[PDB]
Amino acid sequence: GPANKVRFVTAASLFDGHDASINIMRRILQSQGCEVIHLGHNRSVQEVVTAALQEDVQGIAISSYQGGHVEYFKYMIDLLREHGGEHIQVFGGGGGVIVPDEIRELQAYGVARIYSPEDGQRMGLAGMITDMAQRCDIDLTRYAPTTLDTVVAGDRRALAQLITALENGKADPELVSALHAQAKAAAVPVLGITGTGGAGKSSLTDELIRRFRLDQDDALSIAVISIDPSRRKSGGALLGDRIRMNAINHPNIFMRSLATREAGSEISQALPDVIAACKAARFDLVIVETSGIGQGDAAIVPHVDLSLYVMTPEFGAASQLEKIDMLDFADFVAINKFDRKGAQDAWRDVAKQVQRNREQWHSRAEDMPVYGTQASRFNDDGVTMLYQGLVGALGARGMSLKPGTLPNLEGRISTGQNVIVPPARSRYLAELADTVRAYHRRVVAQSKLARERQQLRAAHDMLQGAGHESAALETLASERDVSLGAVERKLLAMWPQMQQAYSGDEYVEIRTGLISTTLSGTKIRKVVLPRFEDEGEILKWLMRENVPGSFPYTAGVFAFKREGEDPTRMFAGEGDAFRTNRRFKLVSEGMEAKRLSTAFDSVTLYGEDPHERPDIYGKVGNSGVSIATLEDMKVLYDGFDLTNPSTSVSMTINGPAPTILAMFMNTAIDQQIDRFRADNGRDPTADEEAKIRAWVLQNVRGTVQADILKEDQGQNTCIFSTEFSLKVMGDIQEYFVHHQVRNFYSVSISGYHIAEAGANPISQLAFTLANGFTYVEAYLARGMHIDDFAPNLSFFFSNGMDPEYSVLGRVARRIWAVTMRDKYGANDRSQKLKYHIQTSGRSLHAQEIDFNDIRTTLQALIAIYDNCNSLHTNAYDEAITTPTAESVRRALAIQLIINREWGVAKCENPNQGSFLIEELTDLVEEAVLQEFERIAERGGVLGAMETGYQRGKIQEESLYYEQLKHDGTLPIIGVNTFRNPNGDPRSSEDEKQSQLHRLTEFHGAHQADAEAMLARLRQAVIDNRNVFAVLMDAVRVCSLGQITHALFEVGGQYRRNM
Amino acid sequence: ISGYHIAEAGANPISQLAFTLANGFTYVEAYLARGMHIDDFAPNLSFFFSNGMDPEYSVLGRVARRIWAVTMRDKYGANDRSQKLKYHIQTSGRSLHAQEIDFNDIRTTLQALIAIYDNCNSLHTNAYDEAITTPTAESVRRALAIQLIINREWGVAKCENPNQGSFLIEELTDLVEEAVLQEFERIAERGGVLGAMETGYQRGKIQEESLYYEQLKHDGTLPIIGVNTFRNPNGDP
Amino acid sequence: RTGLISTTLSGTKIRKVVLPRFEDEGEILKWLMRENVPGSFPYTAGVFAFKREGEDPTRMFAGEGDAFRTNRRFKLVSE
Ligand SMILES: CCCC(=O)SCCNC(=O)CCNC(=O)[C@H](O)C(C)(C)COP(=O)(O)OP(=O)(O)OC[C@H]1O[C@@H](n2cnc3c(N)ncnc32)[C@H](O)[C@@H]1OP(=O)(O)O
Ligand SMILES: Nc1nc2c(ncn2[C@@H]2O[C@H](COP(=O)(O)OP(=O)(O)O)[C@@H](O)[C@H]2O)c(=O)[nH]1
Ligand SMILES: [Mg+2]
Ligand SMILES: [Mg+2]
Repeated sequence: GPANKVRFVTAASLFDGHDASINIMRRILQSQGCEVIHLGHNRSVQEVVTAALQEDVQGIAISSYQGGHVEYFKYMIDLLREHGGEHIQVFGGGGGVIVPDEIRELQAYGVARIYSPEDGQRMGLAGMITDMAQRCDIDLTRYAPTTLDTVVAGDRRALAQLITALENGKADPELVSALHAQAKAAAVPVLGITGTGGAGKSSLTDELIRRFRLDQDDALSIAVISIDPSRRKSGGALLGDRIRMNAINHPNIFMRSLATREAGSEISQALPDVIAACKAARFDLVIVETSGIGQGDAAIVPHVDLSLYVMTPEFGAASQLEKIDMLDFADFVAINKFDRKGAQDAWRDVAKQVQRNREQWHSRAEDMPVYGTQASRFNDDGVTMLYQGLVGALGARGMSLKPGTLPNLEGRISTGQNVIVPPARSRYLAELADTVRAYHRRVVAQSKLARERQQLRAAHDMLQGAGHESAALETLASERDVSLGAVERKLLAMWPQMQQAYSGDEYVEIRTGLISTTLSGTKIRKVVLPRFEDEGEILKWLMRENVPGSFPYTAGVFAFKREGEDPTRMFAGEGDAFRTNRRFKLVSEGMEAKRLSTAFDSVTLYGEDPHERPDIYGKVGNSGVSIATLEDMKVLYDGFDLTNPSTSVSMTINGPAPTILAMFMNTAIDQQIDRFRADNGRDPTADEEAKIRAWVLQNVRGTVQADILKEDQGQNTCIFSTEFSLKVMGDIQEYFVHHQVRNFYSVSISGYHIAEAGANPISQLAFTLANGFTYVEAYLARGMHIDDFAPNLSFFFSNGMDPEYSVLGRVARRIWAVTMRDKYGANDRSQKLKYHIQTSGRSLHAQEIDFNDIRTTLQALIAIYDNCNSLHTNAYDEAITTPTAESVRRALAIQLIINREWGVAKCENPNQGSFLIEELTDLVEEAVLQEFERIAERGGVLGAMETGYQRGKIQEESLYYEQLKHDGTLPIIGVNTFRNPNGDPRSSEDEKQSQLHRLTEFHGAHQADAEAMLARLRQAVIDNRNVFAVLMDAVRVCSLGQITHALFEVGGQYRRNM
Repeated sequence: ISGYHIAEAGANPISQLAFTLANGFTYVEAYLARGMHIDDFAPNLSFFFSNGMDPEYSVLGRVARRIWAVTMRDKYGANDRSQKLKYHIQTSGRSLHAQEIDFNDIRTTLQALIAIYDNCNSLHTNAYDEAITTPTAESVRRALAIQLIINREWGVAKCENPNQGSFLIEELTDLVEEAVLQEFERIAERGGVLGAMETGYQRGKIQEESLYYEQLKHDGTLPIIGVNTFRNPNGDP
Repeated sequence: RTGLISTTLSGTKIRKVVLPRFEDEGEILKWLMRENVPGSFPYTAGVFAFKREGEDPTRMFAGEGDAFRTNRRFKLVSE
């Protein structure tokens, strides 16, 4: 494509998980002939710049969708100019966030281009990329040094540019020979790491580097040369090795991503020169990673001092190892992903093969340099064992290094304990699908028997009343009585008594009104019973769709809808704790049913404290409330009695959820302690306070999202390793059990984010239920009684325009009810699936936003029809801006009008009976079960995730949606049809300074107890004790950021996967 | 034969449906007394009902169709073309309020939905600002988008009989139908529509039901979002 | 011929007219007499077999001023 070899560094801004099109802009650059060093999402300026300067790129592409873009790009321009990167051009995404004034401001500041959506429609998507790629079509070898003085001195920016000249072959021959002469005299070890594609080389390399740093106290200068294959046709390349490296962010670590620039070889054609360049730069160790090579490859061997073959337990038969050329030269062999099935057996086959290749029959196979590692696991002892081995090898390879600080332990095999879903239970989703289908087979069988029993006894009476009698009929009828189950027989027996119950004006100690009378005088019954005469139809209906509040709870989990509380629960989250608390009081104004829904800013969502640094500062307060300390949390819910039975608090938080939950619990407790110090005019005693805290935990109502699994399925907002988050999430659930927290739900299992990514209703429902069942299987494998954690499970679904949405809730309820009763044998409280429905954000369009209220009304209606437990209605202008004041009342009026004015809604089961509803229910349910089977044959949710099945399927359904939408096949009123002939088309500066002031004040107040508490927290993780229990005390003297980063030091950060 | 203006005067759905069908049958009896054949004028009969928020509106069309179909076949012995009652539904003008006129689009959507569910022959959707000023070109597009979105985007509407089977629908259908018949009997024992009109029975009954609506609306008993509850803090206009 | 099915984005086939799956011939006859399919006596579910697949004829209501101004608006809208 271009003239020179153009290299880019692409990333999403800090705390910004918006990677929807950063996967597509990388595709285009790779198909125009650019080498893109992709850094993924959630990147600080310091990270992107350090990457750009080392990779020595011509351009940088950043996509900022969370705001705070101005401060971010200004910082990047400043930091670039300061450290010799002023010739690097910075570009901005085509998002509709950066307004025209902010574009001209940044473009004048130093930013190359910031493409407006106006440029999107005009230039085209490929058009913008083409323009951007042509601007960066410059030669960088003219910035390269002509003498080795700067590079040898230690200047890394000179090293990075010297490499560019060598990679392009634009370096003077006399300079190259002097470089190799300097490298030979340097005498530094070069470690080669090769293996198949995706084996975990980059991940393991990162972990090994981490080991080096911790073991030698960052005293070692390590250079890293990673190589990824380049597309033959284009000439460009995808260099996705840096995106894995979490331990290279240090002045002593240097990394350069090289393209093969050959359609065959696995290493760079200029690898020997690039290595010699790093050796001469006085590095202590040089590490080289090759690309995905076949079995018969070993090109890395002559260029390095030591070689490490990385592989997975999946290599087929044992005889295949006799084909792997690299098993003949490898000084070390790492069988990574030792968490997978057959890892143990894989280790012995390889050990025996290496033993044969080396002809060391005088030794044990367990003494071979074959290790079993799990790089995905934080502080994996397996990786450390491999590290210990490598050091000893490099030690005699002429490398001075201090005695280790790491545990010099022994063994070859990883002793992984992170057991989530045991391989024996791998097919759990399939078993569940079998259980539901088994239930339906019984429904048919029993229904047929109930009919035959009735048909006989009826015909017998007709004969006996006509004179002649045939008692033979009774014999067959009595045979049906034994055939009919004890449960089914009781159902038909209670049916007449059931009709008498739902017939009167009251449902009779306690009484409940059954009838609401209209203006016309008509009596509308809350629950309408069928008038079937056939006992086959009665039994069939009673088993498949009973009345609300009876198994399988298809029509709802409760007998009747609650009077005091509507399902309404509206979002709120803006600026600091004070402004949001004002919005909370305004939404709950004049309502006994105080049900709050909290939204946190991107800073809090990633478990970070607000800071002066332009990366974070610009994001504090946007898109959500900034909560950093327990004091902020107290202000957030001041004036509300969290313990009050009519008050429930919802809050959307995932990664840092256990910390936020801990703050909420302390807030709820302190409310009652303050209530006691007021009502009694004295502080409660040691005994009194204990009784208070206990009562608070039991009665506190609310819900925290904390769906970690959904984060590694699209939204990418994960800050902890999935295994660690699941451990702590389990720690939470155990804490709830021990203190009888019966009214708080530990997890709102989301599918909204999934549906927002383009997933059709069936896939959304199927994945969410699957992810829900994964949690169940996880806690069961841990050792929890099903009745202990199942009632604490919440759900979160997205509605929409698709027909399947009308029966989403009822299907979710029945699948849950049946499986929880039959498969897991749980009580009635566990069989009841409670969920929240929020209307489709993907159905709200930017064109003709007034039409959105029509769509949100229809979605709210079926939600209420299908007896949802909680409903949030979107404002019409959410497609363009944030929910305003006038707009949030129109969104709230939708629920109010339906619940109060709409006549059909006076009935609480208007869906039941409908031939369409029941057929759709049957259809959708089966479709979900089949999806359960597809996930189960991939190894369950976790298994499918390692391939990216969910994310892959979602992305497929998204493109299908957008295709038909643009095609006009799928009509969208106001967008692709019925277009308007006339018209073609968030946080105070004080509030930010407030949060900083409050934070530094909080830190000062607990300056003494801070460290001792954080240390206690880390020790809890090391000793595998309950983490949440410590968090209940930690949030009192430690801030959000302090806690998160303490856990980082001991729990590890999420590695950017795919 | 229209019942929109009747409903507009405050008449509840049952009285509206009952009077309109009654007035329709009066025409039939009138033309029959002139000695005309039933199959000659019955297919030329069109109806016009008002929808609204009341539950009975969800089954107004289906009840009107069955009462017509059965009577035209059994009582008057007319052909299939005569047994088919066609009608036009316009949303409630009564349900459109002057306070918070943006909320009216919500109400008009719900009324348009049950109208289309119940297989109406013709539908007119009111603009949100018709409560106050004359409908703007923009306001009339929001009213037109309601029908467009339901007919095109709304998934349940892809099915043409989503009402059928529903235990609520069938019970309401049975209830409403009977209530209408009883009203037929009250008018008949007054001498038919013409006879009742002589005593101002219809006018009288409508005015009674209107005051009952106003009484409950003013009372707060009958909640109206934006009017007698959830009122706008910033100001009444 | 007339299409009975409209397929969704998910692939689900939504039938225009959904029939009951009753086994009791008492329920069948009862349903057939009280609420038959659309376009069959007593036409409870509608007088026509299926809804008109053609776009709904947007009525054009004009009437203000004298005969000339109304005639113009008629001609303009019905262009
Ligand atoms: C990307 C941006 C969008 C987002 O991410 S927003 C996501 C955040 N989360 C949300 O919006 C929704 C939060 N989730 C929740 O509130 C809950 O999980 C849930 C289940 C949906 C709703 O819970 P609640 O409304 O509080 O109701 P509840 O089940 O906790 O009630 C507790 C006890 O009250 C009683 N009750 C409530 N309704 C009743 C009825 N109709 N009949 C009889 N009894 C009833 C009942 O005793 C119940 O206790 P129990 O069930 O017997 O143990
Ligand atoms: N289940 C599991 N996955 C791992 C493990 N180690 C690495 N991975 C993942 O395997 C993928 C490929 O690893 P990668 O670092 O890219 O190796 P490379 O392609 O050879 O550079 C990444 O998504 C890693 O997160 C492990 O020990 N277990
Ligand atoms: Mg890699
Ligand atoms: Mg590589």
